[PDB]
Amino acid sequence: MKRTWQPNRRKRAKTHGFRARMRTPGGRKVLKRRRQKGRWRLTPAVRK
Amino acid sequence: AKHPVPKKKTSKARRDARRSHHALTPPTLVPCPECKAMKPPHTVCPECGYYAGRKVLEV
Amino acid sequence: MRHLKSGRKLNRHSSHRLALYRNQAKSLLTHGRITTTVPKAKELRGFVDHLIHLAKRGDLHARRLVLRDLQDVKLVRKLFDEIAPRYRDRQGGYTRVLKLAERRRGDGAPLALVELVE
Amino acid sequence: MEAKAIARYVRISPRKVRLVVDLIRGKSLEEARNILRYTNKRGAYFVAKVLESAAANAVNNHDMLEDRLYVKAAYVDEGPALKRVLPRARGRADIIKKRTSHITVILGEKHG
RNA sequence: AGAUGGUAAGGGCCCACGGUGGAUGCCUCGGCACCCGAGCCGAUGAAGGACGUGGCUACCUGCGAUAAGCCAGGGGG
RNA sequence: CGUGAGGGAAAGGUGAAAAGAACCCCGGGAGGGGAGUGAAAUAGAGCCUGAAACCGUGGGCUUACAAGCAGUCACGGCCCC
RNA sequence: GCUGGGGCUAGGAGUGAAAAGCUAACCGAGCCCGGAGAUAGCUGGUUCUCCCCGAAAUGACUUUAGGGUCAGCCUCAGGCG
RNA sequence: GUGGAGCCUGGGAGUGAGGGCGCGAGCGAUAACGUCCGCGUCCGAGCGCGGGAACAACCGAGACCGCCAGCUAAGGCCCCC
RNA sequence: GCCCCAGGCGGUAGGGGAGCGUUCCCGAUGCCGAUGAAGGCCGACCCGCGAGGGCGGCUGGAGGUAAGGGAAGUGCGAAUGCCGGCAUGAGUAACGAUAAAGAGGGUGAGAAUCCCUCUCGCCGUAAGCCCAAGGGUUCCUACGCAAUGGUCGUCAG
RNA sequence: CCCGGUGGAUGGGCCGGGGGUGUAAGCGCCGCGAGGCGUUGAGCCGACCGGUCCCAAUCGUCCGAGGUCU
Ligand SMILES: [Zn+2]
Repeated sequence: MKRTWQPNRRKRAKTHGFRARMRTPGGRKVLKRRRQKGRWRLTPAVRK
Repeated sequence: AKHPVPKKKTSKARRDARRSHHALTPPTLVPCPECKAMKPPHTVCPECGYYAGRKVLEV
Repeated sequence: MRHLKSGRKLNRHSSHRLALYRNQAKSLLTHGRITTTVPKAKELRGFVDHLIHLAKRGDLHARRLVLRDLQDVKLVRKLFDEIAPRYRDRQGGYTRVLKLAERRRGDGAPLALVELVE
Repeated sequence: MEAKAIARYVRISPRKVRLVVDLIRGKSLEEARNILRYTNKRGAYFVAKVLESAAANAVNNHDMLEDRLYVKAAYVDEGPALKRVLPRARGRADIIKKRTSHITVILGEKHG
């Protein structure tokens, strides 16, 4: 049946995008950890 | 049906015991009277292609 | 219990067995010799023998009878022209079945060719 | 003298081909050849190639009398199993062991 | 009337030999701890990156369209 | 892997030296046998050693009227030293 | 009414024609990280050898009754005899 | 009465779910492999050993070890034995 | 007075004593080691009561390390233990819609599975066509068949 | 397990009977036609019951006695 992952590029950008994080304090924190932790992908990648 | 399951591991001797009858009988061959080649009886010799002392198949 | 019941199911339903017999027969008449699994062959002996027997009878009614199965004009023409004569003096045994020594690799099935008798 | 050829890393179930190889142990070379050629088993092919290859090695390399050649001893060691996944019901997954087999044939000149 | 050892489809134990596997031993371009030194960077645009750059380049390193790089000085030979 | 925040692996070792196996043979190839390098090749790249589990292959004893937490004591037999 | 796309409401919070349902496949209080190595009078486990000695399962009191403090009973060292 | 006896002083304990058997009682139904006590024993911890066929506590008897020696305990002495 | 005398020696919890072994420090700028260390396999040989220790044989090829002490991440079978292998079930169930296939020819080492021809069945408000989202090169061609495809596969997303 | 294996009727054919369905097609005639009539109990016909060697069980290969002792 309809599963929970109905992928949508726009939703993924304006939801989990870089600028999505940077506009909020907690999101900025998440960018900070993900920089300290050294994630290659600092934000879930998306095409255009 | 409540999902029957093997109670214990099958000991090696018992496993091999059940596999006793697993032998492969050798395929019985008879020499082709035409080309003297072995082949299963009551079939065409794929070598000579003959059968019943006459030609059947085009080898 | 298959007591005295004649015929092989061949793991096909009714119409599929029938279309199998028709296609087998078609290729057989079109080629004389064909290669097929053993049981298909032995379940094809009679179905060909009957058609060739109507060939020996040759009349119009037999034309429409055999045509009910083969469903071809041309191939039936060859049947009533090349085969009806050549079997005009043979009573039964219109086909021969020989088992090949080499099974089918893809499934290990045994092969055998069915040929129109000379 | 004993010749030997080995199908190292044959992608095939070891237990299966063992049934084949156990059919030509102690046989004359011609006998084993014919028996392989008409044995309805997938392993019978690989046993065939290893068999004839062992014949060539016994002839060219070790220079044995091909007439006296017989299967002195053959067997199938098991090889590195390739682990693959079989998606089973309800999310769970299995791991099928696509088994690889090593085949060893050993030829001698039977005398008398 | 008698007794009996005997056969091994296979199996068991032992021995020899193999395959699989990667424990163990040894090693260490790595890490841990402690001590010493040093201790901010950024609108002259930072940290961190995208993408590109090699004659042929997948990737890491370098670098930035001047793209595994340019200039001057010092070391070196 | 998780939508995501986030969780998070495994994975080192030939050889002194690639000297990494020319070439021949079998094979469609793989792989194998020779040859060769090598101190050594069960050091051949799936590479130091290579254990056990597990798997087979040969040999010795033994087993198809037979009762068993598999052993232990005795006796006998067989085989080996 | 159903559906697409564009958005909003979230954790003792949202939403809910209300089942305590749903809130990323387990929602009478989401998930991740952190406090955190929470606590667990409970369960399981706790790895070499030899030797000497050798219990208890009772009393009292206990928010105590399957847990505890004291005494009983063990051992050890020293002293007395 | 010299005993792994006793006392004192210290360290360390575990134990504080017990059970069966006998006897004396309560409860119970003068039932329970029941429960609860007292005296005692055994097991626990002695499922080490003989007997009771088998069986923790019934009978014998306290297993440092070895011996292809002997005497007895309970219990047995028709065969198993 | 190392030996004799007497007595004792079932054992959980538990108390005590006595040793063995593992890593590392001193001994050690030492000693053993290519005539072979460690390590592995084996011994019916010797030492000890045992933990273990020697010694021997083969593998191994480069470290090991005494007496005598010290210090511990020190001794594993259990923890529905953790990691990793290999088993058992087992050549068993299954091979993922009952829309259905058959024959000839070719390719090719290799053909039920690939290509072609013919015949047959199925969909046809689709199982056909187009767009969007999503997917991200899966598109074409050539080559190849180690793996993947639930078989094969000379084909292929 | 039974049967057969060229000496063979074992199976497929074919033939004949059985049995079933129920008057084939084609043609002729009658109908404007749907249809009807005759040919015609026809045609077809799975197993059933027998015959016929037409077609197949070809040629074949391999195991398997040397008889324990009083
Ligand atoms: Zn021939």
